[PDB]
Amino acid sequence: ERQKVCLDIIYKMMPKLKPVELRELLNPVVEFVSHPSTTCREQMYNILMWIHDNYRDTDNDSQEIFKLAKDVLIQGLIDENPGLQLIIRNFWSHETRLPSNTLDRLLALNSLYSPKI
Repeated sequence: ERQKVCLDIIYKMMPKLKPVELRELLNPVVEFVSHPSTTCREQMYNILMWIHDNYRDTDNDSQEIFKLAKDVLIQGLIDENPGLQLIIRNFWSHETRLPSNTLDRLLALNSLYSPKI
């Protein structure tokens, strides 16, 4: 319950924050991947897509935050919950996340990789 309410707080508050604070804020947030609750993982994923869409566009630290966000998102591609798998597939299959052109989609996903996945 604390995890859920804290993540809801983060979801309602991030646009007010700045990348300098967001760095240190997110540094422990990503720890809750593989947490024993699909709810918290889903909420932090919502955080992650919010950041990624708001940071896929420049300051070096913001670039580092956005890189960490995309990295953990790639780590989030593997889900024990099939619903999380479906929602992450819906997210990544989107045009902004993946170019509609098959050639361009292939070129984009080349960068997408994790040694864990």
